[PDB]
Amino acid sequence: GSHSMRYFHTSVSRPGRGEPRFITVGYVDDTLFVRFDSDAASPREEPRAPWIEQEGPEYWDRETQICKAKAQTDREDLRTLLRYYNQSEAGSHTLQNMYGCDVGPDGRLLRGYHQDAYDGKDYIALNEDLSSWTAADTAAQITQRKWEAARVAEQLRAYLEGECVEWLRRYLENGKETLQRADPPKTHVTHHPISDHEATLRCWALGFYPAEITLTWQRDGEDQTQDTELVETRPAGDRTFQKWAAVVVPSGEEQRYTCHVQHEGLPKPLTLRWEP
Amino acid sequence: MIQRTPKIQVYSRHPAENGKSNFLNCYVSGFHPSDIEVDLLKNGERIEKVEHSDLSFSKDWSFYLLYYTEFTPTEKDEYACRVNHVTLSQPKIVKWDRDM
Amino acid sequence: SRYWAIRTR
Repeated sequence: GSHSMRYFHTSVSRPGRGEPRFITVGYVDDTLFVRFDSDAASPREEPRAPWIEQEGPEYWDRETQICKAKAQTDREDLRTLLRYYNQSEAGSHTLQNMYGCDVGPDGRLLRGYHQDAYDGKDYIALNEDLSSWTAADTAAQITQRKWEAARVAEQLRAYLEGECVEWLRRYLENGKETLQRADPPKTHVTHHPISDHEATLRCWALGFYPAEITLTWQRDGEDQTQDTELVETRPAGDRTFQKWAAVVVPSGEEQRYTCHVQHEGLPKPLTLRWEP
Repeated sequence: MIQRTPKIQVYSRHPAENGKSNFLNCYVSGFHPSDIEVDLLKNGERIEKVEHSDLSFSKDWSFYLLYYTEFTPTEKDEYACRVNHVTLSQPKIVKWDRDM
Repeated sequence: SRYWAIRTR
Protein backbone atom coordinates (compact mmCIF):
# COMPACT_ATOMS: atom_id res chain seq x y z
CA GLY A 1 0.00 0.00 0.00
CA SER A 2 1.04 3.59 0.70
CA HIS A 3 4.47 4.51 2.06
CA SER A 4 6.25 7.53 3.45
CA MET A 5 9.70 8.93 4.12
CA ARG A 6 10.39 11.52 6.77
CA TYR A 7 13.40 13.38 8.08
CA PHE A 8 13.11 14.74 11.61
CA HIS A 9 15.39 17.38 13.10
CA THR A 10 15.84 18.89 16.52
CA SER A 11 18.11 21.70 17.60
CA VAL A 12 18.27 22.63 21.29
CA SER A 13 20.31 25.55 22.60
CA ARG A 14 22.02 25.17 25.98
CA PRO A 15 23.53 28.57 26.93
CA GLY A 16 26.77 28.24 28.87
CA ARG A 17 27.08 24.60 27.82
CA GLY A 18 28.41 24.91 24.29
CA GLU A 19 26.74 25.12 20.91
CA PRO A 20 23.16 23.91 20.30
CA ARG A 21 22.71 20.17 20.14
CA PHE A 22 21.53 18.77 16.81
CA ILE A 23 19.82 15.45 16.21
CA THR A 24 18.25 14.21 13.00
CA VAL A 25 16.80 10.82 12.12
CA GLY A 26 15.23 9.45 8.98
CA TYR A 27 12.40 6.96 8.63
CA VAL A 28 10.69 5.07 5.85
CA ASP A 29 7.21 4.33 7.23
CA ASP A 30 7.95 3.27 10.84
CA THR A 31 11.45 1.98 10.20
CA LEU A 32 14.35 4.14 11.38
CA PHE A 33 17.12 4.05 8.75
CA VAL A 34 19.57 6.93 9.39
CA ARG A 35 20.75 9.03 12.33
CA PHE A 36 23.07 11.95 13.05
CA ASP A 37 23.94 13.44 16.45
CA SER A 38 26.17 16.52 16.80
CA ASP A 39 27.34 15.22 20.18
CA ALA A 40 28.78 11.98 18.78
CA ALA A 41 32.58 11.68 19.01
CA SER A 42 33.08 12.09 15.24
CA PRO A 43 29.67 13.30 13.91
CA ARG A 44 28.53 11.50 10.78
CA GLU A 45 25.23 10.19 9.43
CA GLU A 46 25.05 6.49 10.29
CA PRO A 47 22.88 3.70 8.89
CA ARG A 48 20.28 2.14 11.16
CA ALA A 49 18.77 -0.34 8.72
CA PRO A 50 20.43 -3.17 6.76
CA TRP A 51 19.01 -2.06 3.41
CA ILE A 52 20.66 1.38 3.54
CA GLU A 53 24.12 -0.06 4.23
CA GLN A 54 24.70 -0.73 0.55
CA GLU A 55 24.68 2.96 -0.34
CA GLY A 56 28.23 3.96 -1.25
CA PRO A 57 30.73 6.56 0.06
CA GLU A 58 29.31 9.45 -1.97
CA TYR A 59 25.89 8.96 -0.40
CA TRP A 60 27.22 9.05 3.14
CA ASP A 61 29.48 12.05 2.54
CA ARG A 62 26.71 14.08 0.95
CA GLU A 63 24.34 13.11 3.76
CA THR A 64 26.92 13.96 6.42
CA GLN A 65 27.63 17.34 4.85
CA ILE A 66 23.88 18.06 4.61
CA CYS A 67 23.40 17.25 8.30
CA LYS A 68 26.31 19.49 9.26
CA ALA A 69 25.03 22.38 7.14
CA LYS A 70 21.57 21.96 8.66
CA ALA A 71 23.00 22.00 12.17
CA GLN A 72 24.80 25.23 11.30
CA THR A 73 21.69 26.86 9.84
CA ASP A 74 19.60 25.91 12.87
CA ARG A 75 22.18 27.61 15.11
CA GLU A 76 21.91 30.82 13.12
CA ASP A 77 18.10 30.58 13.24
CA LEU A 78 17.97 30.03 17.01
CA ARG A 79 19.80 33.35 17.40
CA THR A 80 17.50 35.03 14.90
CA LEU A 81 14.39 33.74 16.64
CA LEU A 82 15.62 35.29 19.89
CA ARG A 83 15.36 38.66 18.15
CA TYR A 84 12.02 37.92 16.47
CA TYR A 85 10.58 37.00 19.87
CA ASN A 86 12.41 39.58 22.02
CA GLN A 87 13.86 36.82 24.25
CA SER A 88 17.05 36.78 26.33
CA GLU A 89 19.97 34.58 25.34
CA ALA A 90 19.99 33.10 28.84
CA GLY A 91 17.33 30.48 28.23
CA SER A 92 17.20 27.24 26.25
CA HIS A 93 15.06 27.06 23.12
CA THR A 94 14.02 24.42 20.60
CA LEU A 95 13.74 24.36 16.85
CA GLN A 96 12.13 21.35 15.16
CA ASN A 97 11.75 20.54 11.48
CA MET A 98 10.10 17.68 9.64
CA TYR A 99 9.89 17.14 5.89
CA GLY A 100 9.16 14.27 3.53
CA CYS A 101 6.77 12.63 1.12
CA ASP A 102 3.99 10.06 0.86
CA VAL A 103 3.55 7.94 -2.28
CA GLY A 104 0.67 5.68 -3.20
CA PRO A 105 0.78 1.96 -4.17
CA ASP A 106 1.78 2.99 -7.70
CA GLY A 107 4.81 4.94 -6.45
CA ARG A 108 3.38 8.37 -7.29
CA LEU A 109 3.51 11.31 -4.87
CA LEU A 110 0.44 11.51 -2.63
CA ARG A 111 1.63 14.45 -0.53
CA GLY A 112 4.68 16.49 0.46
CA TYR A 113 5.58 17.98 3.88
CA HIS A 114 7.87 20.68 5.33
CA GLN A 115 6.95 22.24 8.66
CA ASP A 116 8.85 23.81 11.57
CA ALA A 117 8.09 24.44 15.23
CA TYR A 118 9.74 26.69 17.80
CA ASP A 119 9.59 25.69 21.49
CA GLY A 120 6.92 23.08 20.70
CA LYS A 121 4.59 25.44 18.83
CA ASP A 122 3.79 25.56 15.12
CA TYR A 123 6.01 28.17 13.46
CA ILE A 124 5.86 27.95 9.66
CA ALA A 125 4.61 25.20 7.38
CA LEU A 126 4.60 24.62 3.64
CA ASN A 127 1.00 24.11 2.49
CA GLU A 128 -0.11 20.90 0.79
CA ASP A 129 0.04 22.82 -2.50
CA LEU A 130 3.82 22.91 -2.11
CA SER A 131 3.68 26.56 -3.17
CA SER A 132 2.35 28.62 -0.24
CA TRP A 133 3.09 29.05 3.47
CA THR A 134 1.25 29.23 6.77
CA ALA A 135 2.90 31.31 9.50
CA ALA A 136 1.63 30.75 13.04
CA ASP A 137 2.41 34.34 14.10
CA THR A 138 3.94 37.69 13.13
CA ALA A 139 7.42 36.37 13.90
CA ALA A 140 6.91 33.44 11.51
CA GLN A 141 5.54 35.92 8.99
CA ILE A 142 8.99 37.53 8.84
CA THR A 143 10.39 34.16 7.76
CA GLN A 144 7.52 33.75 5.28
CA ARG A 145 8.45 37.03 3.61
CA LYS A 146 12.10 35.99 3.33
CA TRP A 147 11.21 32.58 1.92
CA GLU A 148 8.66 33.93 -0.55
CA ALA A 149 11.17 36.48 -1.86
CA ALA A 150 13.80 33.74 -2.12
CA ARG A 151 11.29 31.32 -3.66
CA VAL A 152 11.96 28.49 -1.20
CA ALA A 153 8.63 26.77 -1.96
CA GLU A 154 9.69 26.17 -5.56
CA GLN A 155 12.92 24.50 -4.50
CA LEU A 156 11.16 22.33 -1.93
CA ARG A 157 8.43 21.38 -4.37
CA ALA A 158 11.04 20.24 -6.91
CA TYR A 159 12.72 18.07 -4.27
CA LEU A 160 9.47 16.66 -2.88
CA GLU A 161 8.09 15.82 -6.32
CA GLY A 162 11.35 14.43 -7.60
CA GLU A 163 14.19 13.23 -5.38
CA CYS A 164 12.04 12.51 -2.32
CA VAL A 165 9.74 10.10 -4.14
CA GLU A 166 12.57 8.75 -6.30
CA TRP A 167 14.71 7.73 -3.33
CA LEU A 168 11.74 6.48 -1.33
CA ARG A 169 10.91 3.98 -4.11
CA ARG A 170 14.55 2.95 -4.24
CA TYR A 171 14.58 2.30 -0.48
CA LEU A 172 11.29 0.38 -0.75
CA GLU A 173 12.72 -1.88 -3.45
CA ASN A 174 16.02 -2.46 -1.60
CA GLY A 175 14.38 -3.18 1.74
CA LYS A 176 11.30 -4.89 0.36
CA GLU A 177 11.94 -7.92 2.57
CA THR A 178 11.02 -5.68 5.51
CA LEU A 179 9.50 -2.40 4.31
CA GLN A 180 6.95 -4.22 2.18
CA ARG A 181 5.99 -6.85 4.77
CA ALA A 182 3.25 -6.39 7.34
CA ASP A 183 3.52 -8.31 10.61
CA PRO A 184 -0.01 -8.92 11.96
CA PRO A 185 -0.51 -8.55 15.69
CA LYS A 186 -0.56 -11.63 17.89
CA THR A 187 -3.55 -11.09 20.17
CA HIS A 188 -5.10 -12.42 23.37
CA VAL A 189 -7.22 -11.23 26.28
CA THR A 190 -6.29 -11.19 29.96
CA HIS A 191 -8.61 -10.92 32.96
CA HIS A 192 -7.59 -9.33 36.27
CA PRO A 193 -10.15 -9.35 39.11
CA ILE A 194 -10.11 -5.98 40.87
CA SER A 195 -12.58 -6.84 43.62
CA ASP A 196 -15.65 -9.02 44.05
CA HIS A 197 -17.70 -6.48 42.07
CA GLU A 198 -15.50 -5.85 39.04
CA ALA A 199 -12.58 -6.96 36.91
CA THR A 200 -10.19 -5.76 34.22
CA LEU A 201 -10.26 -7.14 30.70
CA ARG A 202 -7.11 -6.27 28.78
CA CYS A 203 -6.84 -6.82 25.05
CA TRP A 204 -3.27 -7.23 23.80
CA ALA A 205 -1.69 -6.73 20.37
CA LEU A 206 2.01 -7.70 20.13
CA GLY A 207 4.81 -7.86 17.57
CA PHE A 208 3.00 -5.97 14.83
CA TYR A 209 4.24 -3.72 12.02
CA PRO A 210 3.54 -1.05 10.97
CA ALA A 211 2.50 0.86 14.13
CA GLU A 212 -0.92 1.85 12.79
CA ILE A 213 -3.52 -0.27 14.58
CA THR A 214 -6.97 0.06 16.10
CA LEU A 215 -8.05 -1.64 19.32
CA THR A 216 -11.53 -1.16 20.73
CA TRP A 217 -13.78 -2.77 23.33
CA GLN A 218 -17.55 -3.16 22.85
CA ARG A 219 -20.17 -3.85 25.53
CA ASP A 220 -23.22 -5.52 24.00
CA GLY A 221 -21.88 -4.39 20.63
CA GLU A 222 -21.41 -0.73 21.57
CA ASP A 223 -18.02 1.01 21.47
CA GLN A 224 -16.81 1.91 24.96
CA THR A 225 -15.10 4.98 23.52
CA GLN A 226 -15.48 6.85 26.80
CA ASP A 227 -14.77 3.92 29.13
CA THR A 228 -11.69 2.37 27.57
CA GLU A 229 -8.13 2.83 28.75
CA LEU A 230 -5.90 2.83 25.66
CA VAL A 231 -2.12 3.10 26.06
CA GLU A 232 0.10 4.72 23.43
CA THR A 233 1.41 2.34 20.80
CA ARG A 234 4.93 1.55 21.96
CA PRO A 235 8.07 0.10 20.34
CA ALA A 236 9.04 -3.40 21.39
CA GLY A 237 12.62 -2.57 20.41
CA ASP A 238 12.89 -5.15 17.60
CA ARG A 239 11.12 -3.03 14.93
CA THR A 240 7.65 -4.18 16.03
CA PHE A 241 5.12 -2.45 18.29
CA GLN A 242 2.73 -3.26 21.12
CA LYS A 243 -0.49 -1.78 22.47
CA TRP A 244 -3.36 -2.67 24.78
CA ALA A 245 -6.88 -1.56 25.63
CA ALA A 246 -8.62 -2.17 28.93
CA VAL A 247 -12.05 -1.88 30.47
CA VAL A 248 -13.25 -2.34 34.04
CA VAL A 249 -16.16 -4.77 33.78
CA PRO A 250 -18.84 -5.83 36.29
CA SER A 251 -18.05 -9.38 37.45
CA GLY A 252 -20.24 -11.87 35.62
CA GLU A 253 -20.67 -9.62 32.59
CA GLU A 254 -17.34 -10.51 30.98
CA GLN A 255 -18.95 -12.27 28.02
CA ARG A 256 -20.79 -9.13 26.98
CA TYR A 257 -17.47 -7.61 25.94
CA THR A 258 -15.62 -8.15 22.67
CA CYS A 259 -12.28 -6.73 21.62
CA HIS A 260 -11.90 -5.70 17.99
CA VAL A 261 -8.58 -5.53 16.21
CA GLN A 262 -7.78 -3.88 12.90
CA HIS A 263 -4.33 -3.93 11.30
CA GLU A 264 -3.13 -3.99 7.67
CA GLY A 265 -1.41 -7.30 8.37
CA LEU A 266 -4.75 -9.00 9.03
CA PRO A 267 -6.94 -10.24 6.17
CA LYS A 268 -10.02 -9.49 8.30
CA PRO A 269 -10.61 -7.51 11.52
CA LEU A 270 -10.28 -9.71 14.59
CA THR A 271 -12.77 -10.04 17.42
CA LEU A 272 -11.65 -11.53 20.73
CA ARG A 273 -13.38 -12.49 23.97
CA TRP A 274 -12.16 -13.69 27.33
CA GLU A 275 -12.43 -17.44 27.88
CA PRO A 276 -13.49 -17.88 31.54
CA MET B 1 6.86 28.40 26.93
CA ILE B 2 4.82 25.19 26.78
CA GLN B 3 5.62 22.22 29.01
CA ARG B 4 4.15 18.78 28.56
CA THR B 5 4.81 16.04 31.11
CA PRO B 6 6.11 12.76 29.77
CA LYS B 7 3.85 9.72 29.60
CA ILE B 8 5.78 6.71 30.93
CA GLN B 9 5.52 2.99 30.11
CA VAL B 10 7.75 0.28 31.55
CA TYR B 11 7.46 -3.14 29.95
CA SER B 12 9.37 -6.06 28.51
CA ARG B 13 10.06 -6.78 24.85
CA HIS B 14 8.74 -10.33 25.19
CA PRO B 15 6.30 -11.89 27.66
CA ALA B 16 8.10 -12.22 31.01
CA GLU B 17 9.47 -15.72 31.52
CA ASN B 18 11.53 -16.18 34.68
CA GLY B 19 15.08 -17.36 34.08
CA LYS B 20 14.67 -16.41 30.42
CA SER B 21 16.66 -13.48 28.96
CA ASN B 22 14.63 -10.50 27.75
CA PHE B 23 14.66 -6.71 27.43
CA LEU B 24 13.38 -4.12 29.86
CA ASN B 25 11.96 -1.04 28.12
CA CYS B 26 11.00 2.38 29.47
CA TYR B 27 9.23 4.38 26.78
CA VAL B 28 8.76 8.08 27.51
CA SER B 29 6.64 10.17 25.16
CA GLY B 30 4.44 13.22 24.71
CA PHE B 31 6.90 15.46 26.54
CA HIS B 32 8.41 18.91 25.93
CA PRO B 33 11.06 20.28 26.30
CA SER B 34 13.46 17.51 25.27
CA ASP B 35 15.76 17.61 28.32
CA ILE B 36 14.87 14.51 30.29
CA GLU B 37 16.38 12.00 32.72
CA VAL B 38 15.50 8.32 32.64
CA ASP B 39 16.98 5.53 34.74
CA LEU B 40 16.15 1.85 34.80
CA LEU B 41 16.24 0.36 38.29
CA LYS B 42 16.82 -3.14 39.67
CA ASN B 43 15.59 -3.52 43.25
CA GLY B 44 15.89 0.24 43.74
CA GLU B 45 19.40 0.54 42.32
CA ARG B 46 20.27 2.12 38.97
CA ILE B 47 21.18 -0.30 36.20
CA GLU B 48 24.40 0.42 34.29
CA LYS B 49 24.84 0.38 30.52
CA VAL B 50 21.30 1.36 29.54
CA GLU B 51 20.96 2.29 25.88
CA HIS B 52 18.47 4.68 24.31
CA SER B 53 17.03 5.63 20.94
CA ASP B 54 17.85 8.94 19.26
CA LEU B 55 15.53 11.83 20.05
CA SER B 56 12.51 12.00 17.73
CA PHE B 57 9.06 13.58 17.92
CA SER B 58 5.40 12.97 17.03
CA LYS B 59 3.00 15.01 14.86
CA ASP B 60 2.18 17.38 17.73
CA TRP B 61 5.95 17.96 18.06
CA SER B 62 6.12 16.20 21.44
CA PHE B 63 9.24 14.08 21.94
CA TYR B 64 9.58 10.35 22.54
CA LEU B 65 12.52 8.13 23.50
CA LEU B 66 13.03 4.43 24.16
CA TYR B 67 15.33 3.41 27.01
CA TYR B 68 16.14 -0.27 27.22
CA THR B 69 18.41 -2.89 28.70
CA GLU B 70 18.90 -6.63 28.59
CA PHE B 71 17.72 -8.48 31.69
CA THR B 72 16.57 -11.86 32.95
CA PRO B 73 13.43 -11.51 35.06
CA THR B 74 12.92 -13.63 38.17
CA GLU B 75 10.23 -14.13 40.81
CA LYS B 76 11.87 -11.82 43.36
CA ASP B 77 13.64 -9.04 41.44
CA GLU B 78 11.78 -5.72 41.21
CA TYR B 79 12.22 -3.48 38.17
CA ALA B 80 11.20 0.13 37.68
CA CYS B 81 11.75 3.29 35.65
CA ARG B 82 12.66 6.60 37.28
CA VAL B 83 12.01 9.75 35.26
CA ASN B 84 12.98 13.37 35.92
CA HIS B 85 11.54 16.25 33.87
CA VAL B 86 11.06 20.00 34.33
CA THR B 87 7.31 19.37 34.59
CA LEU B 88 7.87 16.95 37.47
CA SER B 89 8.27 18.45 40.93
CA GLN B 90 10.20 15.29 41.84
CA PRO B 91 11.46 12.06 40.22
CA LYS B 92 8.54 9.91 39.12
CA ILE B 93 9.09 6.17 39.56
CA VAL B 94 7.08 3.63 37.60
CA LYS B 95 7.24 -0.01 38.64
CA TRP B 96 7.35 -2.81 36.10
CA ASP B 97 4.18 -4.88 36.06
CA ARG B 98 4.51 -8.10 34.07
CA ASP B 99 0.92 -7.53 32.95
CA MET B 100 1.09 -4.03 31.49
CA SER C 1 18.02 11.08 0.50
CA ARG C 2 17.94 14.52 2.16
CA TYR C 3 17.10 17.97 0.84
CA TRP C 4 20.17 20.21 0.44
CA ALA C 5 19.42 23.92 -0.09
CA ILE C 6 20.64 26.08 2.80
CA ARG C 7 18.15 28.80 3.79
CA THR C 8 17.86 30.67 7.07
CA ARG C 9 14.63 31.71 8.78
